[PDB]
Amino acid sequence: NDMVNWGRKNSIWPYNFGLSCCYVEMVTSFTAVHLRASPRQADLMVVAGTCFTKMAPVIQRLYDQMLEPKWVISMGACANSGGMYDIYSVVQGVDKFIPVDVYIPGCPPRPEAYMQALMLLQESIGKEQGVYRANMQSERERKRGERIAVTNLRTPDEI
Amino acid sequence: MTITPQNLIALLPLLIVGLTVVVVMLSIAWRRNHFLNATLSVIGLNAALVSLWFVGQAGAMDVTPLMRVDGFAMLYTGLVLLASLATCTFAYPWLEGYNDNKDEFYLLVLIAALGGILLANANHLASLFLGIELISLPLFGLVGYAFRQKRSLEASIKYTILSAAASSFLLFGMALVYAQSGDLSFVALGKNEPLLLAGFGLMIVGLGFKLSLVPFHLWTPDVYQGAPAPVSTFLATASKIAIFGVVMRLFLYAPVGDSEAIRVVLAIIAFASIIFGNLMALSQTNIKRLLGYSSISHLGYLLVALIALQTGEMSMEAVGVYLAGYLFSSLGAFGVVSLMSSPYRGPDADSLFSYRGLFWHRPILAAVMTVMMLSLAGIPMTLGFIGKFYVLAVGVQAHLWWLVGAVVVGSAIGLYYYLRVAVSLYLHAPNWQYSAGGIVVLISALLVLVLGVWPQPLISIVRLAMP
Amino acid sequence: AFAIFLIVAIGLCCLMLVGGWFLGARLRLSAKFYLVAMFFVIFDVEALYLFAWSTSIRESGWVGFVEAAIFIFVLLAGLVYLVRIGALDWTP
Amino acid sequence: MEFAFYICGLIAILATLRVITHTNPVHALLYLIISLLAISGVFFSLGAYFAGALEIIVYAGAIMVLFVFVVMMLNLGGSEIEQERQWLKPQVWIGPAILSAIMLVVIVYAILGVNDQGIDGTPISAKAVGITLFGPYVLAVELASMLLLAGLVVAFHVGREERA
Amino acid sequence: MIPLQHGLILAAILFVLGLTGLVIRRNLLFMLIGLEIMINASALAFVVAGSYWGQTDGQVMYILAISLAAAEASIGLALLLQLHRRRQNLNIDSVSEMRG
Amino acid sequence: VGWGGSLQLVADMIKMFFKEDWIPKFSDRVIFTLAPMIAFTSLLLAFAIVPVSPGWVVADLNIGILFFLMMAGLAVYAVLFAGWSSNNKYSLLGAMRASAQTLSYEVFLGLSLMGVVAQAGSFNMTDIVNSQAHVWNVIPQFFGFITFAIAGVAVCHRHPFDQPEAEQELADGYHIEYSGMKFGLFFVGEYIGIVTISALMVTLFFGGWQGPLLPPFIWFALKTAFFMMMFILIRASLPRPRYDQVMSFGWKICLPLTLINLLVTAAVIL
Ligand code: SF4
Repeated sequence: NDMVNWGRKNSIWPYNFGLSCCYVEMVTSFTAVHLRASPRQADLMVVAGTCFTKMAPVIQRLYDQMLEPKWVISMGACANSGGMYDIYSVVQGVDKFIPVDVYIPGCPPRPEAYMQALMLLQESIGKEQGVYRANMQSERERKRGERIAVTNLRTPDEI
Repeated sequence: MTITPQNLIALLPLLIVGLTVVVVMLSIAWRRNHFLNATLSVIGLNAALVSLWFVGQAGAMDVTPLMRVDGFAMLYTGLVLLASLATCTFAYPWLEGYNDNKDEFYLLVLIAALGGILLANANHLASLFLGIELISLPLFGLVGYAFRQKRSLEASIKYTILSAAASSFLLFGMALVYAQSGDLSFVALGKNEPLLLAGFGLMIVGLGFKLSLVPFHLWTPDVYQGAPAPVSTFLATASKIAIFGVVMRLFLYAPVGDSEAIRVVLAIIAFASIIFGNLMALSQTNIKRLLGYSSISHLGYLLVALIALQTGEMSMEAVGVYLAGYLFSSLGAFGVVSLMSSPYRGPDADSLFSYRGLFWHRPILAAVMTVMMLSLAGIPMTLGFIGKFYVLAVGVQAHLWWLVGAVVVGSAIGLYYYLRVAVSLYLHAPNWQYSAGGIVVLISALLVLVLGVWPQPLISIVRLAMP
Repeated sequence: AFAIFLIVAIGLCCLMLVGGWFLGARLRLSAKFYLVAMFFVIFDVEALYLFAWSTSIRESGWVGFVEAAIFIFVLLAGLVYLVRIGALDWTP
Repeated sequence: MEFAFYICGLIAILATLRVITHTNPVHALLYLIISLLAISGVFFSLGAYFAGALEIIVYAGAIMVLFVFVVMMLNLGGSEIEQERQWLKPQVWIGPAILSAIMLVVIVYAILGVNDQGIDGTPISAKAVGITLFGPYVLAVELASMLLLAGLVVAFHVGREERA
Repeated sequence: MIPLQHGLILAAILFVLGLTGLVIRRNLLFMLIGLEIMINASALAFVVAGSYWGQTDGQVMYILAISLAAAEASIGLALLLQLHRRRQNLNIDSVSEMRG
Repeated sequence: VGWGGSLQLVADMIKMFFKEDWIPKFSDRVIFTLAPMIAFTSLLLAFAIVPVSPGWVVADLNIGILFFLMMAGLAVYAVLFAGWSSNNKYSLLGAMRASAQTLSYEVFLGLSLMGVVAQAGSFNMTDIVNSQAHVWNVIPQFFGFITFAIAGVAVCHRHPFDQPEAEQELADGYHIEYSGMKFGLFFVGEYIGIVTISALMVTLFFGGWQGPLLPPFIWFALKTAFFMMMFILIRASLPRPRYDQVMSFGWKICLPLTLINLLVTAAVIL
């Protein structure tokens, strides 16, 4: 029937873990898309910001708290990898200790990038981390012929 | 029936006092002042005494099916009002030393006066219940007034659980009677099947807690030691004076009380009340427990008259005059106890060993305690003797030989502890409203002496009131 | 009838719960001051008389309105008393 | 009718037995709520239509809520468990059980002596209690309002707040 | 078709059980609980007596009986408040002074 | 994309199903299970008193109002056994303050409803729905109508806004320790609560089953839909009121308003 899949595609509950910086664009997105998000109730955790070595156990307890269906979005270069801070005090990515499903590059990403993250995550949630033999297709490979066909761009001396 | 101006003039005691609660509550919320609240509360109770004359202009009549107003109820309302007047004048000197919230006291006493003057007027079993509980809630709460001590709260809690228990016995009995009879009106009741009698015995349990009878007397020591002496003035006099009127009216009106099945049970309770009071009362060295022990015996003498209410018409005035004499004796004695605690003093140290001397400390106040303490016993030149004399005459009239013998031997046993306290005030020594408190007990001393030597005018009032 | 609807409701509760299972010392200053709720416990008992009153008022008439005004005036006096003494105020 | 009355009366009896045998308070409060709902069912079966629904709104919806508040704020769960169960043995339960059973059998023997004269479930509507409260029984209502004011002031007093 | 005896013995059973709960336990909360139970038992007995005769005499004091229950429970609960504020022990044997 | 507003609630209900349940350690189990249905079944059976049709009436009982008040009083137990079952002083105090403002603001609905049932004079809902035949019982009782509105939106309908958060520190909202189907049970319970308050408002204040030119059941349904939309509009417009201001505008302002409301209706009815 796949009614459960429709249920999971249609509705998701976001847990906002944005840190010191990089959260003002996330707020810009959230105030347009949407006090409903609550701890120990959500199934989606959008890890953003620089994952520091000191507070990483906090992220591991919050990962443990959520329910059986767990999705994780890494946003920003500081959360996908160590980003620009390849330093003793930053762990080189949140994917080291928790599995991650979607990666959103940028520094900071755009609100539209958050929108496209929800679109790619409902697209992944709608094919049953399971590849379902459909995720080998990559945005690097899917829009490749779209991006290569671009020839001319506006000159940067104009507004 | 509807409301007629005759009904409002008849209801004037229950009205003036209720208007006083509202004005006192508004005055508390306005200023929260002790002087204004005491003045406002005593003015309302004095206004209730004045309005007793106006209901005397009205005859013997009904207000609702719940109540019947007779001249009998006129006298009982008066007894309750002077006790309320007596307790506020004894509370001001005790509460001047209280640390805070000194103003809720008069509000609760005013509620208890409403409850007392509602059990005077009774004709239906429900008014009996609206009255018992209206007076208990201030007596639930006023023995726990000044809960900062370790025993006031103790006394409040013991009285609280037990009084709710008695009210639950009274209510369950009140319905088990109404199962047989079609109405709960006293007159309409009884119109000797075991369920009606069984329901009657349950009401005796629920009534004999508050009247301090023999298997229910256990509360009367403890709360009398724990409560403040101003509360003990009201708890000794007003509550049982008001309660005794409704239990007498039920047996006078109800034809079931004519039957000997209930009569034998109440006589045995009266027999044992005298004995189980006057034997355990000897060993006490505390004045408050001593007065609480005597209360059980005094309510027993009232019962040996009440059992012969149905034989001869002299029992009506006999119960009335012993209640008047019993009021004056206990108010004078408990006023002296409270007048020794002229400040709050935390826990008052009163005992029979603490009352050595007291004549070379305060001679006038020792004389009042001696006069009243001899009046409790049965010594002549005191109003207690005339009250004792009528209950002996009532028992002789109805041929209750065991009961009248119990009063005499109970008097013989109970003479002992009254006399020790009378002589212990003669061993070797170890503000404006205070003078007003002294005036109240001194006024009562003059009254009990002149109505013991010259008792006719009080009888004229009683036969004027009795229907 | 009402019984059938009650059976349906309890059957739906049983169905959802069964389906869910198969699918698979010292407070100090904190709390206290519930006395607003004690005021409700007493005031619900006061308002139960108005609950019984509301059914039959047309045959009651003028003395009924008079003594109902007295009743709610006594309640209002008690309320302003509680306000002015400081019982009914800001509460944790 | 008879079977419904029997089953709800037995539910009330079982809840009353349950509330007097357990130790944890919240279970006792829950079973007492169940007993009160059963009593309201009895009231509706008898025909006291303004009693079964009057008990729940007030007796099982405000006062029991006050009980829940006081048992919740004391936080007495998790402390003082063992000695209460140690003292409350069956042997001391038998003691006053027979003493109350004498009262029970005496009142059963008293009530079985009368005739039955059974009454059907006559429905009493609120239209007539709206008159009877206002007929002879107006001063009962007034003195009950004064009673409730008295309860309010004694609850404010003996529950006095302070700095702590 | 139920006669008076069944309802009256039901009220008597609740009366007896409430009285026993008032007697046997130590906690003042539990004596207040048994007190309210036994008040309800007496009120039930009154209600079945009132509805026996088939007029409006059962609902006229039952309302005031539950008013008494409300006021008594409220003052008792405030007493428990101030008792636990004074002393941490909630047993009745703490307030057991002036024995004899 | 989804074209219907209700489809979101449908997807939410489907989502709450089939979610793994974890046992809480150091917690009571009977109340942890029973607290949701005290909030759900109460307002589910509050639906049993609506006159949806004279011929398809769900229950033709003589009294429905007292049942509604019985559910109103019962509702508090859900927040209280939830607070005690949280077994965390933070959540327990959060549910204690939520139940505080609940018991505080549940007082008004009965006394506000006394006015309409007094000018109606009966408890059988057929008499009320037949009373609003030409003149509705909303013109004289504006104050009663707004008081009943405030009371209906104040019973754990999120207008107080102290349910999932706490203005006071040292404590936390009590919706944290529930994460299974019980959270969906809470949402569906408040949903049936708001629709039942709207239905009771239309059938008790305004005129149900009128049918001016169209069949009256869809007239009732469309009026209920308009009041649903207006309730959502004012709920969204209503900002979060802090705990203090809610305590200030509670027993002070609307108890006298409903008492003078009873005085006015009793004076004008005779
Ligand atoms: S991605 Fe950029 S904005 Fe975001 S935390 Fe890292 S450095 Fe800051």
